[PDB]
Amino acid sequence: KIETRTEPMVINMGPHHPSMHGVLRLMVTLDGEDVIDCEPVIGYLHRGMEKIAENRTNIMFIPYVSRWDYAAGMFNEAVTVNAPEKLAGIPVPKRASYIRVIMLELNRIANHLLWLGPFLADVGAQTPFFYIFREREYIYDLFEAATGMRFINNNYFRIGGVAADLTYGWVTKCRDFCDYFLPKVDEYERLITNNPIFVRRLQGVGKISREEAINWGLSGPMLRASGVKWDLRKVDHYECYDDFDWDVPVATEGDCLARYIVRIQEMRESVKIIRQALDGLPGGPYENLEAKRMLEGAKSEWNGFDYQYIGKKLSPTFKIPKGEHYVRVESGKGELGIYLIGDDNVFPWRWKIRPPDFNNLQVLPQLLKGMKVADIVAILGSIDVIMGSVDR
Amino acid sequence: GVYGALAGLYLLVVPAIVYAYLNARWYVASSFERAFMYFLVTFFFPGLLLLAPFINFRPQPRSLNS
Amino acid sequence: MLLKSTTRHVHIYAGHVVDGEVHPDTETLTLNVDPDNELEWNEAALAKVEAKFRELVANAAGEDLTEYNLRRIGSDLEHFIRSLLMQGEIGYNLNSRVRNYSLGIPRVNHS
Amino acid sequence: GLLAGYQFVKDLESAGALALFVPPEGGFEGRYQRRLRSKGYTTLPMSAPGLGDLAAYLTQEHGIRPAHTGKEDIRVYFQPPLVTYHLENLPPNAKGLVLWLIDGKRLSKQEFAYLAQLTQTLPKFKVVVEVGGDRVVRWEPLADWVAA
Amino acid sequence: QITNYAKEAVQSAKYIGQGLSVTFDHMRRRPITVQYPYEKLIPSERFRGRIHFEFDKCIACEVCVRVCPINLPVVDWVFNKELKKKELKHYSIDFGVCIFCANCVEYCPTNCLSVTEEYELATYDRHELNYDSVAMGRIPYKVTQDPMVTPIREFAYLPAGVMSGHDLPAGAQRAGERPEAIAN
Amino acid sequence: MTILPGMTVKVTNPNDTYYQFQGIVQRITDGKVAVLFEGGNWDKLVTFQASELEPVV
Amino acid sequence: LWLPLPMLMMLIVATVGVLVAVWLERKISAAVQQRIGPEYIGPLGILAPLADGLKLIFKEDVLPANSDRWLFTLGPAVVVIPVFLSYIIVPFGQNLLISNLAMGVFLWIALSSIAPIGLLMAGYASNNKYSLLGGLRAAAQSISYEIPLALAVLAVAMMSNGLGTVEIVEQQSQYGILSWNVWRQPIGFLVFWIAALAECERLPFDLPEAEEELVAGYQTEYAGMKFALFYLGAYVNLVLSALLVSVLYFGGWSFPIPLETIANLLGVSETNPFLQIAFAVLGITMTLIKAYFFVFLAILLRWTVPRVRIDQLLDLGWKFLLPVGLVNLLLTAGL
Amino acid sequence: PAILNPIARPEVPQELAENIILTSLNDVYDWARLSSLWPLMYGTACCFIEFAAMIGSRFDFDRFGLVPRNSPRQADLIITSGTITMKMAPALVRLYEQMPSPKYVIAMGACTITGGMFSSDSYSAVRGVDKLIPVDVYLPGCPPRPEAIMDAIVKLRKKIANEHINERGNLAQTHRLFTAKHKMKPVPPILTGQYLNAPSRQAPPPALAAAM
Ligand code: SF4
Ligand code: SF4
Ligand code: SF4
Repeated sequence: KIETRTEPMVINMGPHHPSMHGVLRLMVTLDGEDVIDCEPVIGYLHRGMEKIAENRTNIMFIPYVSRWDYAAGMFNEAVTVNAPEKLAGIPVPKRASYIRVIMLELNRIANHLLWLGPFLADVGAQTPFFYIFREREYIYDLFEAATGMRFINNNYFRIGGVAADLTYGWVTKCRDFCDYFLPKVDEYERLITNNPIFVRRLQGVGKISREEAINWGLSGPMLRASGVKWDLRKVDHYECYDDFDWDVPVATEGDCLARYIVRIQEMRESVKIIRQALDGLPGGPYENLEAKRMLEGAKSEWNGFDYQYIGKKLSPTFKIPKGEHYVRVESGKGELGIYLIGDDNVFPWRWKIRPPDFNNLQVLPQLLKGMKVADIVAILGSIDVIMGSVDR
Repeated sequence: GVYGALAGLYLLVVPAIVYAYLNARWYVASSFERAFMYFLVTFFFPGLLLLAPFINFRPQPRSLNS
Repeated sequence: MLLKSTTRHVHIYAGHVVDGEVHPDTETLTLNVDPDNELEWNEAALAKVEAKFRELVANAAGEDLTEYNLRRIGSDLEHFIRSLLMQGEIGYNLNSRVRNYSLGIPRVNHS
Repeated sequence: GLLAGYQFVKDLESAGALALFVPPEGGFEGRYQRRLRSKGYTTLPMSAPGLGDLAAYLTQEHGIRPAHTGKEDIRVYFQPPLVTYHLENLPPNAKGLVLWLIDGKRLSKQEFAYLAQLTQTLPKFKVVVEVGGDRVVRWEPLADWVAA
Repeated sequence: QITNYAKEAVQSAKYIGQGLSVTFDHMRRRPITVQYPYEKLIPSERFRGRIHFEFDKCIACEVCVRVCPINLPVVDWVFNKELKKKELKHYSIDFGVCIFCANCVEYCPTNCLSVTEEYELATYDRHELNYDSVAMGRIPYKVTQDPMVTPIREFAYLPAGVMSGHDLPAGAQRAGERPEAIAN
Repeated sequence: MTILPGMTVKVTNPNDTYYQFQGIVQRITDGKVAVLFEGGNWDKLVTFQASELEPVV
Repeated sequence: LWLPLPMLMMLIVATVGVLVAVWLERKISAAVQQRIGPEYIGPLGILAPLADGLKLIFKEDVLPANSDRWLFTLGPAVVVIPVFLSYIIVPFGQNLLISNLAMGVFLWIALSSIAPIGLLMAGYASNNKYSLLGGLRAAAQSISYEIPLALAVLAVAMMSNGLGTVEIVEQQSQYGILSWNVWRQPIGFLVFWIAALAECERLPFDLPEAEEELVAGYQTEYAGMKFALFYLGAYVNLVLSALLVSVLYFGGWSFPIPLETIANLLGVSETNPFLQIAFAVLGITMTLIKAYFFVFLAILLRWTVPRVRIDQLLDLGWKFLLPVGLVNLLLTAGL
Repeated sequence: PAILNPIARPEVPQELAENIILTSLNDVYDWARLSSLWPLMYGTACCFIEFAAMIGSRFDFDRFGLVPRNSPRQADLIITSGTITMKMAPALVRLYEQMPSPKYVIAMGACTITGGMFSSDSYSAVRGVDKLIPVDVYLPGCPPRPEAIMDAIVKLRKKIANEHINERGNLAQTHRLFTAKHKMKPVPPILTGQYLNAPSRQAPPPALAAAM
């Protein structure tokens, strides 16, 4: 039976784990009310993604990739198609580059909204959990129109660009959505900054210094929430993200309150990049791009290498050239990189996914040092974890 | 406790006319009418429970004129 | 600790069972084939898997007592019960509420 | 209404090929394959889109090709004919079997009529093809449903 | 003291007074919800429901197998040297193994394979999902041609301005396909 | 007019998600016709009710 | 066999008051989330409290592996028969009374103290680490919110000059609505309404494991009929607590004259037979209709305040709700 | 032989005689289980978001009577929404055995039917949840639409009504226990509950910090 002893009690968080960020198992040991140690047991969603890619071509592996960070979706397809297109020197058209910025900034909104709902229920008020997913369902139908699926399994990113152009009533439907969602971003911010009970669960709870964040290895809104200002869309001049004006959200506090305000400010800056890309589109709307295809179809300023969704539709037997590689994409959760080295055949020789959450979950034992029992899911909900990215 | 005088006026004949009202105006009702609509459920609830498997709120078939 | 190897048809535990409650031991291994009645057994083939269960326990009695090694025994039993279906010894249960045919569909031999 | 008797079993022995119109939220169709199963009739609930040609599936043996998934040759699993393999396992002291096809509304009318004319040429065998929807669960023969 | 508990109680018992009012104003709004079996929501023009098949179009070349992520579609074909052209005899895509990525409908020259809109495939048996060539060649189930479903539209298909599909009497998508053929 | 399996029709009714999309029809049945729309990347055929489909030459 | 008609007719009202609250829980919480609630069963969910309770009768109520059999079965029974017995107190109706006990607002606060024992033999007897921890957590929470709950009853005991619940509603019937104790005790209503909500509702409770302080609390290893006492007995405690809000502070069976217009939450005709049956039945169960307003307010308050932790729950009953309950008892007196 | 993987002939007559009264009680027995069955809040991989989108406002979870429970005992239905590896394969059977016997597992997504996209070459994925637990309704899709899960609930609801009240005996597991004694060396457990307080994190060891 259960006895009452005086030694520190170890509780198992269990692989059941009724939460929306995967399947962890924390063997966290308690000291009455404070924790003293915690080991995370990962690998419950290790499907062997790296061994699969050594027997997949690139068009056979593009459906596989949007399952690591399945909150994001096409952020996984961004790193995937950028690994042979930056190695073979394949030019991406300018219009397909701006569709990639449009799709990735909408994924970061959906990445942060799937983070936000479970995080607000873990820190207190459970009523925005049903009103946040309604706002993610608008982003689902924007991908369901352009691609053939809601949030993942959307084979849109290609090696020579993107799979197809947008639908007809699409560019006017962010102007219905991202002109309606942007008033609600400040509504989500005033939930925690106002009502000063939530700040007593997030100030100093899971604080990490700047010097320990670079050493432990962090990226995205967990590194930048310690006062680092490192963003790979600004640092790496990545696919016409440098054609816009947008500020990097930094909060030099380190705590979980700094991680909340950065991720809310990433939602706000993403709509800024979206509106600069919908108006900065080269051919504009597709129904107006196709309009100039019929009036000046012989040889125009349109129908060029740009103003189209792909450079050249490559064969399924596209051989990756020989050479090592490491492509980086600033996801909504951090740096999602892959270490591609390929031989001259269609299968890569090694496909090491460097996930943004695998390197942020190793700090979770150190953040759970002196924190309380009710502030364990408040820490784990603020790392923005998706297991499946951690375990692959 | 009456036998069949005022018991049937609360258990039988008035829940049938609320179910005529609940089927017609439940989703089209306004913010003030729905608050009275929730009151008719909780007040006539011992009568609403007996004639529950004898009324269905399933919508009618469409015509498909296109 | 209760090291166990629980597939659909094979539940190998590291311990002995006293009336439902499983107690973790070090010397013994308990096995009940088909917790759900998907296959209609008989007296002949239930002893045929005992010619396989005590064979694999005696064969792998030089290795470690881990969940990986109990899973290696529980897999080869589950590959042996499937061979009893392909030999036509046992058959599928029809009184079960599920008819999902986990060990392959019924099929005739050589068209 | 609500208190249903055993008129569904008698209509199946009369017509042989019924066509239920169940509520689309489910749960009310299966109360009539309990009255059917109480009268000795066993039930094989299959899926109507999953069947191929009903001649080559029900009364003839079919070569089902499993998922080789790139790591196997093209295997051909010759399954027994469905209605005449479940009849031989069915003992003669009990009555026949019924084909409770769900999602019948994606079957063509040529496959509706083939299931209608088969139930009398094959003894102790009936079908109940769940086709379409209605607010109240109701049945009709397949002979006039193809005549609609 | 006693002059504090009449002032330390007001600071949040009125904040829940301004919180009970906003949640009661959440009940004022119409329930934006898709009742499924009586209002099935219309899929998009690119939605990958399930794969269709044309047996009179598949010239036996196994491009669908080589572009599939798991090489799933079984193409059973003989060479048929009397006619010197390979003619298939069986075709099957075992759904349940099928992720609906639809690489086969994209890399096909003869336009045989094609995605439908029906997502309503759910069997009691795993092997009842191994669709035949004549089971995949069956006609899809359209949401609009069903006299029990009131089909509500999807976002990015409504007219410009409305973000709901319930109180939509008419309209189309928020743009025109060919509006500028006699203008420009 | 009647529809043969392989002609290019286009939809005419306004109370439909596919307003004016055109493509090759496929597998005409007793009351229904599926029209392969040839839309962009993944080709999609959608059932119709054998009407509101005006072909072009 | 149920020979007293005042005992049978009350028990029909005592169970249909719970089935309203399970219906009102799943429909008000759906209206604040802009979803339907249970459709397709009954007309609009009327059979959904019946369907959730009847499935727990038909399930194999199996015990855990190594458990104390007699303390596991009597676990939920210590929680819920103290809140099934104190329905003999609640006085709905002018001519309807079951028992004229000399107390009963003190007998209810005495009977509600057996409920922390049932949370101790539910945590211990289930015999896992996370439910014993949830057993000591749930027991020490209802312990904390009883002395504020007993001191709010002490406030309405000075004004009523007794603990008789027939006499308590008799002091609020001389002016209809101006003589209600909520107008005389504006603070002790809040001491009652927070402390009673911290022992029956879903908002200040760790039994939903959204914070993961345990596995699922003390009611983790309970299933079937034993969980039906934990599920359909926490709404018995919700209605019983809301019945006494509508007796102590709000006047039970107290309401003004119904000779009003069509906007009196009624029909259109002044002399209607539908209003002669909505006046006679309302003359039988009136404070149930008033308790349906605080059941509704308990569901509405769940989606407003944050899901507060256990360290600030117990620092509210002792550090806040107990001194504001002590000074209210002095302000109810002369001082 | 004659037929591979044969169907055993049911020799019992299944004398399922019943009057009007007992089947009228069987209808209430089946309706009470199909119409308010409580799914476990379970999810491993991507299909939990499509399952959690059905919890939300656009698609109503609690409309068929489905209330999500974060406990195996209170829930009966368990929608396996996610790819299960070699790990979570003993954890899902443990979630399955801790349920009252009208369980009705439904598989959701391609990776609980045949292990869909990891069915080709993956060293730790069980190919289909039906290699561990019996499944009532299968649901293809990757991921399925939230409308497509509510069809699988409707297909499940039609299966509860087929269940008979006198066929309640096969819902309990049969116990064909066997016993063998082994000679495997017992190993101390690898994952003990200390991570930071382990005696290797405080300082780097000698014969390695000299070259640092
Ligand atoms: S991809 Fe098209 S052409 Fe190639 S085998 Fe398949 S159906 Fe035939
Ligand atoms: S949908 Fe995917 S798995 Fe299925 S046939 Fe097409 S490419 Fe292959
Ligand atoms: S098939 Fe895809 S969506 Fe479904 S469980 Fe597996 S990874 Fe998730």
